Amino acid sequence: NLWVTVYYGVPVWKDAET
Amino acid sequence: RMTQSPAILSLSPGERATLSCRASQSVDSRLAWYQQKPGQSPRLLIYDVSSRATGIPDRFSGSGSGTEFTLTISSLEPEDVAVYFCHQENDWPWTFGQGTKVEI
Amino acid sequence: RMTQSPAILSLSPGERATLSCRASQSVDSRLAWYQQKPGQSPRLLIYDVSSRATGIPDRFSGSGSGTEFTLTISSLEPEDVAVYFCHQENDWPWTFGQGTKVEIK
Amino acid sequence: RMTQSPAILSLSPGERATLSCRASQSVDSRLAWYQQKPGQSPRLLIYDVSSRATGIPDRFSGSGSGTEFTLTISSLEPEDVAVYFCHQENDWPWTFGQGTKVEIK
Amino acid sequence: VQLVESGPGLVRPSETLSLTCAVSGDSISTNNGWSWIRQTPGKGLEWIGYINGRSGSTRYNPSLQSRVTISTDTSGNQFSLKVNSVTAADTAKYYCAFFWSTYYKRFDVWGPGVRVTV
Amino acid sequence: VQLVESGPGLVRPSETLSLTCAVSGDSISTNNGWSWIRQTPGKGLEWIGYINGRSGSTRYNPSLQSRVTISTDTSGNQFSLKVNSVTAADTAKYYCAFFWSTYYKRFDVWGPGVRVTV
Amino acid sequence: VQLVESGPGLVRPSETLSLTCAVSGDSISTNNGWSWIRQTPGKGLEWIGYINGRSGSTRYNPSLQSRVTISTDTSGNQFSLKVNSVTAADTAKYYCAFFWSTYYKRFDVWGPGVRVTV
Amino acid sequence: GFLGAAGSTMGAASMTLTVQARNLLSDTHWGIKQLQARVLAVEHYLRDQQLLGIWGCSGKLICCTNVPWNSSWSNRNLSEIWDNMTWLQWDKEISNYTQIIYGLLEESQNQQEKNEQDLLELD
Amino acid sequence: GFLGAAGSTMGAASMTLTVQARNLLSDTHWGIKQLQARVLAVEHYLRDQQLLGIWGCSGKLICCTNVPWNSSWSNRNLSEIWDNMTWLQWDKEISNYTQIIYGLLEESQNQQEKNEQDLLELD
Amino acid sequence: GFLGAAGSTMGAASMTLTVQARNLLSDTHWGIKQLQARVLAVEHYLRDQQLLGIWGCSGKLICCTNVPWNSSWSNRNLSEIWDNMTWLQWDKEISNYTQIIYGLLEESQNQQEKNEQDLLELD
Ligand SMILES: *[C@@H]1O[C@H](CO)[C@@H](O)[C@H](O)[C@H]1NC(C)=O
Ligand SMILES: *[C@@H]1O[C@H](CO)[C@@H](O)[C@H](O)[C@H]1NC(C)=O
Ligand SMILES: *[C@@H]1O[C@H](CO)[C@@H](O)[C@H](O)[C@H]1NC(C)=O
Ligand SMILES: *[C@@H]1O[C@H](CO)[C@@H](O)[C@H](O)[C@H]1NC(C)=O
Ligand SMILES: *[C@@H]1O[C@H](CO)[C@@H](O)[C@H](O)[C@H]1NC(C)=O
Ligand SMILES: *[C@@H]1O[C@H](CO)[C@@H](O)[C@H](O)[C@H]1NC(C)=O
Ligand SMILES: *[C@@H]1O[C@H](CO)[C@@H](O)[C@H](O)[C@H]1NC(C)=O
Ligand SMILES: *[C@@H]1O[C@H](CO)[C@@H](O)[C@H](O)[C@H]1NC(C)=O
Ligand SMILES: *[C@@H]1O[C@H](CO)[C@@H](O)[C@H](O)[C@H]1NC(C)=O
Ligand SMILES: *[C@@H]1O[C@H](CO)[C@@H](O)[C@H](O)[C@H]1NC(C)=O
Ligand SMILES: *[C@@H]1O[C@H](CO)[C@@H](O)[C@H](O)[C@H]1NC(C)=O
Ligand SMILES: *[C@@H]1O[C@H](CO)[C@@H](O)[C@H](O)[C@H]1NC(C)=O
Repeated sequence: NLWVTVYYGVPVWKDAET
Repeated sequence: RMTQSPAILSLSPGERATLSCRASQSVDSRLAWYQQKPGQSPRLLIYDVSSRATGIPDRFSGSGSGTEFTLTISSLEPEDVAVYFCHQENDWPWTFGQGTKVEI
Repeated sequence: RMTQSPAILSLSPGERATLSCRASQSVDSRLAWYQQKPGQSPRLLIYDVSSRATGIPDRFSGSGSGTEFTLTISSLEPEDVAVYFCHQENDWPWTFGQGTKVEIK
Repeated sequence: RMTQSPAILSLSPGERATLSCRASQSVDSRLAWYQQKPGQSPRLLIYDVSSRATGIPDRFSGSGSGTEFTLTISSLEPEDVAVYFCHQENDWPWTFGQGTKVEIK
Repeated sequence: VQLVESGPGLVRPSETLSLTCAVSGDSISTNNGWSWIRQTPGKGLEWIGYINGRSGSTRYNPSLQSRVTISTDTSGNQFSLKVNSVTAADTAKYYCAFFWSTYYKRFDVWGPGVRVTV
Repeated sequence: VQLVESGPGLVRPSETLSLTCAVSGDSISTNNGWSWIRQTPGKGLEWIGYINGRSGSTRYNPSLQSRVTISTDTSGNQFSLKVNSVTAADTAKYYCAFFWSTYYKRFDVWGPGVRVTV
Repeated sequence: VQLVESGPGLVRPSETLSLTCAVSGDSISTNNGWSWIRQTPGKGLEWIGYINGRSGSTRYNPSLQSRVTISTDTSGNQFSLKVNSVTAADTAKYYCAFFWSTYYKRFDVWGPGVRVTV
Repeated sequence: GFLGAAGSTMGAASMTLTVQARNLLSDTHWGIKQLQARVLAVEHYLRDQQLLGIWGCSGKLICCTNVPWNSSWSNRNLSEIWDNMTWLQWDKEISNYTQIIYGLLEESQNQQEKNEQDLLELD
Repeated sequence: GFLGAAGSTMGAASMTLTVQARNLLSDTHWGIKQLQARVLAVEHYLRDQQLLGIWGCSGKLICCTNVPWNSSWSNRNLSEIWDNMTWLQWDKEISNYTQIIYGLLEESQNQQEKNEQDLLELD
Repeated sequence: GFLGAAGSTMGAASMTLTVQARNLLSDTHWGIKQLQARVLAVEHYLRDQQLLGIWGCSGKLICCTNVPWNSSWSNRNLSEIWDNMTWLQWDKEISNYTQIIYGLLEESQNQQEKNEQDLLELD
């Protein structure tokens, strides 16, 4: 009996070109 | 105020047991269930409406919404002789219903 | 709780009628008036203190603020002999006052 | 409400007094202390647990948290004999406790 | 919408009330504000409570709440009022009503009502 | 600001208790916190209630609500307290007070007080 | 965590009931949810209340607030319950319990309990 | 410091959300390239803020919603996810459902707004 | 889809406000023109958000305030506006009062903040 | 008008905060310089809004917090600060503690979130 919780500032990344 | 209707339930081993609870007000999906074997302090079986407590056999399950809730005990193995209680955790006066007894 | 002071009104045809209601607590402009025609279920006249309901004649009006409210009829036509109720819609206990009666003289 | 513990105090001139008040519920630091000299209306001494009111001597101070608070003075002067009251203000029904008396020997 | 009240008006002091209202013109399952109100000489109008026909939840007048329940059966467009500890004080005319109150609109629908003597 | 209470020094149970407080130094119509406090030998200090002079709204100690009202008067720059049911138990010195509480400041003004026998 | 209840089994109406609970396996000061609950042969299990071991704040069952205090002793790594008015209805089995409920977890720890008779 | 919690469990890492949040804002040819880069950082920031607003979350680093968790997105325990897994692992674990979940979050808020259009309490 | 509600009545159109919001944030001379266009999109977005902030409606798609409606701005039945009129038609009908209403919304919020300085619990 | 309150006392000046907020938003070399200036104005605006978000003051002009005032930052009477000083004077008096105070506000909000995660509805 779980629900979605939204987090902002999560320490993740993905490869990118900038 | 919480009411548990099957005050006395007596069932042969292998027969699935159904227990129930009706709240006077919505439980807002925060009902828990407890098992009290004679001579023992109560233990938590189910901690959220369908969420099973740690160390508890898969035989224990439940459901409900609003004010209507149930507890299901699959198999009803001989060890499960106890008083079963409903507990409402979504308000301050965390009422326990009057537990009912299940006898093998 | 709220009460209505003019328990009995008696007016000539065409005369202007004033009814009133006094709340113990603010209704924050959520108040309605109902007319219970004899033998009928009550019907809505005015809501949110002064908003006229669909189907209600322009002779019906009203006002008020906070706790002091009024219902008025600019011309009392012979038809409007009824009990007039005050209804509170600003809390859960949707209290009705004890409606007063308007008699035609 | 709240309980004032030292119902009667009696001090040698020059000694400091300590008074205490136990709230029934946390006051969330909205406690005020008042001084009522005989025949006078109460005067504000301290507010928000420890803030001193304008015109009040620095002899007066106070402290505490939750439900457990005190009122203290550095020394008792003859002019400081009064009944001292504990006033809660973190809920509408502002509540006063039963003030105690600080007598001088 | 049209509302029609029903149920027996002859009640013993030892039994429950059971009043079922028929709804016609819309569905219970699509609306809210389905409610019961009663009228008695000692009290012009007393709200009892209402039910949300979409979710099934209810709200009751706190003074009556301890002994009252409201429920629906949307398959027949009907809903009902049940009171357990029914006494002489509960003699009243009972009404079925639909209360619509939203940001953009306000209206009531009332049935004719029934009388119950305890 | 200065506050002065006045009214009957004795009120019988069937009579309405009425105390009027004169206000000097500012206008009622501008401030809030105009209030009454009761003092009796069996109760150190009891809060009665207050009125907002800008909006006219009031808040009463719920225990007195069934019989209490507070109102203002622009003309005499005064305000008053009334008790709709008098009982011997409510014998007290009534005080008129002004409570200023804001984010940036705090103070009280208290009047002399009037003893009323019931 | 392990919880052990202790105190006099027999108390009189004029006496304060005092029960303590020793806590082993963790620190009182780092946990919320330390609580007292009870069972009566004629009553379902009910709450007395709880205290935050870290903050000192409490919650109590409204029916028991006037005579009940819960407090801790973090140097003793234990906590206690005091009931300052004792009646026949207070005969019950009392328990020490720890209630952990957070967004990510839920569990209880219960002591064996003590029998208290008035 | 920034990304210090990257190898920590989700539970532990949820306590450092603020430090990550604070690091999002901090020759013609060269000048255009730099303006390009600055504008994009702003646009990305605003898109995340708009989504949170749409979902009913505003001014919060942690926000709860009414969307049930689907066992088909991830069938794991709470202790498993919060204590024995990092956010990087989790992000990979459910990357397949990112848009599904986002669509549901929006629908939930829209229903909430519809319910708030009633003056009736809806109890 | 986007603007599919353009011909809908105001009541019905208001059911889908998110779709209209989520679509707002999507050679030297060419490069400069494009940067100018991106910047304006951001500046306009932020201007509208600031007004919602000032009026006390931050984070909401539908917000109730205390400014009363003036019969001189428009005098129609509430049902006439919500059921027999579209948003385009309405916008034209009251375009004359847009600035008046905005001014009043700001004044109302300022009064509300002053009332919150009260500490007598605002009654 | 804008900055008309600059010589007013802090108390009186705080009565008109909206006017100070509404005035924050609005050849190759010339074009780049202007884009430079506009992008930067946006970045500053957002930076301040992010801090209000972090401190738990999003969408407000006046916000109460849980950080105690330190006598070491400034030891003055409450009535002294609010009635006998302007905001410019105040800013100079505590300019050395700006970052200290901001750091504490951030810690406070983080603790508040940790308390919310508790579910016993107690601090
Ligand atoms: C998930 O929780 C259950 C009940 O606490 C436990 O038996 C199980 O081991 C947990 N998951 C794993 C993979 O350990
Ligand atoms: C709605 O508008 C019509 C005109 O089309 C008018 O006659 C009617 O009285 C209005 N409704 C109300 C409640 O005033
Ligand atoms: C204000 O500060 C002065 C010192 O400059 C002090 O003498 C005075 O008592 C203070 N006023 C209050 C109300 O504390
Ligand atoms: C890495 O794993 C160890 C396991 O013992 C743990 O103690 C440590 O805190 C982890 N590192 C981080 C950054 O969480
Ligand atoms: C989500 O849950 C529904 C049942 O409510 C199920 O039919 C569906 O397959 C689940 N997952 C996905 C990705 O659709
Ligand atoms: C869905 O998951 C599978 C692995 O089970 C992966 O190969 C596929 O690329 C994923 N699709 C998306 C859209 O992430
Ligand atoms: C256009 O008008 C018809 C009238 O019957 C209505 O059914 C339809 O929904 C309207 N179109 C839109 C986009 O609202
Ligand atoms: C708004 O209402 C006022 C009365 O409160 C009136 O004097 C004024 O003319 C109306 N319209 C406008 C545009 O101000
Ligand atoms: C006011 O409305 C009329 C009619 O729509 C229009 O002709 C006129 O230009 C409008 N004035 C303003 C300032 O919008
Ligand atoms: C300047 O100081 C005087 C002092 O009497 C005050 O009345 C006036 O309002 C002040 N000016 C401003 C802009 O506050
Ligand atoms: C803040 O107050 C504490 C005492 O509670 C003191 O030790 C500390 O130095 C003060 N802050 C500053 C910047 O001085
Ligand atoms: C600290 O503040 C004083 C003014 O009170 C100022 O003269 C000094 O330069 C400041 N310290 C630093 C490091 O700037």
